[PDB]
Amino acid sequence: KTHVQLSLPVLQVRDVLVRGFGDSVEEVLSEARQHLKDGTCGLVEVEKGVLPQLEQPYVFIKRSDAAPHGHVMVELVAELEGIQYGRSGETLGVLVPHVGEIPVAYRKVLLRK
Repeated sequence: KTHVQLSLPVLQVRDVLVRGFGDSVEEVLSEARQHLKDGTCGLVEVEKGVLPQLEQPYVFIKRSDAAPHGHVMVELVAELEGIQYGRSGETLGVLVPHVGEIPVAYRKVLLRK
């Protein structure tokens, strides 16, 4: 399927144990997509002071359209030293590995895969 319905656990930035997916734009997009498939991906909501507490390159989910079955359609955009790889809509949050942190909420998304 071109899209997959996922429910992403929303993590508090100070709980996150593994603060990024790797060391290059290509690796972090690769790893984010693998963790999304494996159900091992969390979402951190972006506010003042969040991104400097996480590791670049960043992987964002961004709204790709204006929401089947309650799931917002999203795609992946990476960012390294202020340059984004991809073009999409409003940020829903920054993706991180999930290694058993307790979430505060779930974000239902339809991920363009």
